[PDB]
Amino acid sequence: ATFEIVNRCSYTVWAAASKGDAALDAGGRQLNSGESWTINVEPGTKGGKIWARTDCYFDDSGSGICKTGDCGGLLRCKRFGRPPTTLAEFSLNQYGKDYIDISNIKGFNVPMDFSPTTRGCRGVRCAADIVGQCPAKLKAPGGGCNDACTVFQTSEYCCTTGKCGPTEYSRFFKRLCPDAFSYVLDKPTTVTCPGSSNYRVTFCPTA
Repeated sequence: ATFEIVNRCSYTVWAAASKGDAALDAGGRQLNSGESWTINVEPGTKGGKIWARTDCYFDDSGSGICKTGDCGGLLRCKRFGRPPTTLAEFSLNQYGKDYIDISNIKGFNVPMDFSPTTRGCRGVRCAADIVGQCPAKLKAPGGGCNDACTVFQTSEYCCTTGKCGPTEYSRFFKRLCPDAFSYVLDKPTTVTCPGSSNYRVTFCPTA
């Protein structure tokens, strides 16, 4: 499957694509404002994620640091990124279907639209000003709005036992972005697409 990753933000982001134990395609790239990066993701990939990283420095070997979404200091991510990260999540070719979502379970850094470019399903978006409205206790100094599990490390926020309810903090994310996951047991906002669909991920879609 093809994913076209587009930075419509006025600022540079460093896109990342991983399935947690391996890079997808090259794993990461700088995207200046307006730039597009097309990657190929192998059919059957389960548990892939795409995210943006902000305020990065990398040396000529591809090592450095980002203030949001850092994946172990690498430009080309093999692992998932440090919160806060708005996440585009997908599993492809699962018994003939693709499944996609946006998640705020690991916080929010950059607004995002995640849409198919082929027929048969709808896209999802989270584009509200979550960082500007972020509760004081969740604000990340490096930028972004952390989830409550990252900040407080309780079984209720992290859903450690598989039982948890919505919280004041999850409701904050859900009010601003109803079509993204706000906690682990949120009513699913997953979209089912035909197997082998193609997609576009757009950062700052309303910019």
